[PDB]
Amino acid sequence: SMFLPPPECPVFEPSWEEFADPFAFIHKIRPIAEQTGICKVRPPPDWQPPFACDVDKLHFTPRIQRLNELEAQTRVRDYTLRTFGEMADAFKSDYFNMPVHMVPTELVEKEFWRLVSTIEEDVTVEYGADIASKEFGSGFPVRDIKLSPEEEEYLDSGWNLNNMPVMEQSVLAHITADICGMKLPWLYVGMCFSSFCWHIEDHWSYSINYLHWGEPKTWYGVPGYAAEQLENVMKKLAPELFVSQPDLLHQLVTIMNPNTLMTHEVPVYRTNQCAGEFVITFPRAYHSGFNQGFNFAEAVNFCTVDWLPLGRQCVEHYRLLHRYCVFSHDEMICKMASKADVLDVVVASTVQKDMAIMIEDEKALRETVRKLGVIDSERMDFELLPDDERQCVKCKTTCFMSAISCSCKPGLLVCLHHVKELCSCPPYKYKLRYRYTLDDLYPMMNALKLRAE
Ligand SMILES: O=C(Nc1cccnc1)c1cc(Cl)sc1Cl
Ligand SMILES: [Cl-]
Ligand SMILES: [Mn+2]
Ligand SMILES: [Zn+2]
Ligand SMILES: [Zn+2]
Repeated sequence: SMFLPPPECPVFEPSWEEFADPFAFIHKIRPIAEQTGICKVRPPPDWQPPFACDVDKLHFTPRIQRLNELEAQTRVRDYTLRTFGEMADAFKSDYFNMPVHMVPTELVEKEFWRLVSTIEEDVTVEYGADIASKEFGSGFPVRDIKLSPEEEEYLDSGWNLNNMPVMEQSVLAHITADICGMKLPWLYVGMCFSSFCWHIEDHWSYSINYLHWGEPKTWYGVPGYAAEQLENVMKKLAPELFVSQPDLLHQLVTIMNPNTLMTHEVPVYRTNQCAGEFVITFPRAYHSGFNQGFNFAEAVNFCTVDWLPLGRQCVEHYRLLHRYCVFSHDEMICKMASKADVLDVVVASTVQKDMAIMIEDEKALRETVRKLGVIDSERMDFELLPDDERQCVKCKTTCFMSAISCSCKPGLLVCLHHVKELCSCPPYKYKLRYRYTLDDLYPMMNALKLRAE
């Protein structure tokens, strides 16, 4: 009646040995956690990174939030950490006429789902969300200022989240394209009821989130295999969130009761994440939640070799939906291949397999456009073009392997799936622009094969 909480998600407490290597561990729990979409990770007891900072010297600009179920929010007037905290604590304490630590988590959860479902209640809250900058930086230790020998052990940790993008079992590593939103950590300052709507990460990547201090964060999560069920359910009840958007800052997202999803047979899991705990989201796992009170978290995207085939499927899916890519997947594969001699050996074996599918798809597409009568061709270094200058006019995919142009419409490109969509000139006026000949590609792949023995 009213709110029936979803079953709890898996919890992991690894030993110092298991905990040593982030990617080994995440690869270990993967067959479990991928069935529930999210999971929680408790570090060893002696693992306490030193959060330290001035609550007075760090300023930020707050975002405002209305709390209404099925109402649309867009994915992406000054507070210090101290003045925000004073506001958040007063708010929660006045809402319940209790001292903040005495409000049971069970009750804030029930209350949250009641107030978003009621039209008479116009509750608004505020929060902070921004990538790490100089005006406001990471909660983890970084290099600059001299550091105490404890901050040193934590400085190179796998679980320091400034380090995780740029390690070498991460594939998003050697991307030289700037994808700052997706390589740098984000900082979140929460208060009671401030929330995050149902979403999946760009390019179906993993994410990892650490709560530094404060009151808990409540999460809901759906496993990757149920993603499309969840999307069907959400199209019936809020079809406005699915009207296609002019870009990627304008993706529409919403709050929705997990009981609604459970009624339509979507599996959902919950957890409360407390200070010093990690939550991990797996590829294409939908998730949402809200904060129990004043707190501070930090989070980052990342991609393992596991993910590479889903990254290809996802870019394919983006094309069907005509939505924008954050980076070119093919451009990343080729960049890694061009660094094949310094690649980790299991990485090189996995890239080579994805490159083989890439090449074979590209062969077929080029034969198809040839039989359409496109005859002229010229090499072109796509990676030098700004992204907005190389998106398919039809499906908006970011071009890298190849594209069709026409002197008729200078500057415009279509990918090889949308040759019919550039203009009305006969196909002999068109030109095939291409990064690599088939003959350049096979030696790139061979170098990968050698590296992997
Ligand atoms: O909170 C946010 N995102 C989030 C948080 C935790 C897990 N996944 C996603 C977020 C980012 C914005 Cl920009 S406005 C909000 Cl709200
Ligand atoms: Cl409301
Ligand atoms: Mn997220
Ligand atoms: Zn296209
Ligand atoms: Zn033309």
